[PDB]
Amino acid sequence: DYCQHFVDTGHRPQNFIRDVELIRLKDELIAKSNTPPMYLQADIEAFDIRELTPKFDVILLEPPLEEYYRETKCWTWDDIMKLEIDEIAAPRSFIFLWCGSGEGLDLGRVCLRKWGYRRCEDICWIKTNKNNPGKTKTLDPKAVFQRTKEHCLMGIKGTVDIDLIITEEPEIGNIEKPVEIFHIIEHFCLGRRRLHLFGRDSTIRPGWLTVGPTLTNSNYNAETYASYFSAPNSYLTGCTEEIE
Amino acid sequence: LFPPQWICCDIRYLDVSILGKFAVVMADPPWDILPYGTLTDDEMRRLNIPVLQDDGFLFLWVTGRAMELGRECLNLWGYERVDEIIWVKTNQLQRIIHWLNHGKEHCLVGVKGNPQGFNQGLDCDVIVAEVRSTSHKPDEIYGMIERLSPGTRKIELFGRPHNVQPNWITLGNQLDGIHLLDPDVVARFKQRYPDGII
Ligand SMILES: CC1(C)CCN(Cc2ccc(N3CC(=O)NC4(CCN(c5nc(Cl)nc6[nH]ccc56)CC4)C3)cc2)CC1
Repeated sequence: DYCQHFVDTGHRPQNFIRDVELIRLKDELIAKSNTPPMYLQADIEAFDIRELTPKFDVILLEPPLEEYYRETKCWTWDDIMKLEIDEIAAPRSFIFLWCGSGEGLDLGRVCLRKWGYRRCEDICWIKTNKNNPGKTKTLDPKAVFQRTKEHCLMGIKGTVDIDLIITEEPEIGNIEKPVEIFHIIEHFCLGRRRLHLFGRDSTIRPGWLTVGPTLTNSNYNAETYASYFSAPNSYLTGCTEEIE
Repeated sequence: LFPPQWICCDIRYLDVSILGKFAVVMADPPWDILPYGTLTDDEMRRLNIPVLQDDGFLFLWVTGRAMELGRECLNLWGYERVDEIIWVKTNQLQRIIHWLNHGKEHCLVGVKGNPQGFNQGLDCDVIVAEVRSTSHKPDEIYGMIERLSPGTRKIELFGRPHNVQPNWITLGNQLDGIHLLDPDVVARFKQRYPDGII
């Protein structure tokens, strides 16, 4: 009973999971297929989303939740729900939305439906506290338990990996989400137009367009970005060879 | 009456008013998402959960599309979802067992009213435990619920024999008859069902 063990010693039960076919070709093929990284500083509240073209195969959306600053502009779910995500999503596409562990698990589902997706996967980031068993968690008022995880919801609209990411809890006020989310996405092979909304300089990455308020440089150009997907490349999964 | 109690029945037709109020309700419904007796979405919406509690917690296991439906029932029945437990399914070596392989099961936590004297914060929202039989929930949930609300009345819906626990009244259709020891319950049962039949 690792739950009683946590009540005894302060080690979250996930601390005790151990370990937490060569799909190396996939990864290499992904990396050969990746567009150059593109990125754009944009103050998203005040930024008309439609300027972001063409329509995206995958959207990863990482809005800065107030709860992410326990001891430290936060976006409310009110703000997030008003983003016009459907206007830049492709008719068949996927969204990955980080929801935290509070009201976001509900309001995030409203967003997914609002924008036209159905949830097909709920991915959990389980945070181990192996390097600080003696650190109690200041709880949300509505909380009943100590919250030790965050959810990333996967939405689909239109016609190898587990649903768990286990890493150590980041230092207080580090809001970075595990890079593993990117591996989980890329391995799906959902297409090459990939947008990461509210990314940072630290999250820029081949095969991805990053838009966020804190980016220090931009290189984004719609016509250039579109050229990477003009024929004969429009329908690639990102998991196949380059067309010669 | 502290020791286990149970009632073989169909929650659709049982008159749950005879059971009184509980600090914690747990359910693990057979959502239509059929290898066993399934309930429809309307049948799930119509369950008379609201009479079961005035101030307390609901623990509601979900899966697949019930993750959304279960949130609907939770809200319909008058609860606010204030936590969500996941159970990480390991083996004996403590390694993890549609689009992704599912290493986990979800249990929604709902609150109703103004429950007081509970020990919020004792456990954390992750369970790591070995898989017993198919469709079995992990026993850790009962220890978590007991530390949260010790000594109080608790009811489980859609249980099976192994689910019977002290301080708990289990309702299930595959159970061994009726076994009740709380006097107030035994009374209201005889009144409502003089010849033992629903
Ligand atoms: C993985 C989990 C932790 C989370 C998800 N879930 C899924 C699941 C799997 C199986 C079942 N079921 C298997 C089974 O064989 N029986 C029931 C259904 C019939 N049942 C009734 N009980 C009452 Cl009171 N009224 C009723 N009306 C009609 C029926 C009925 C008694 C229990 C239990 C329930 C849920 C598993 C754990």
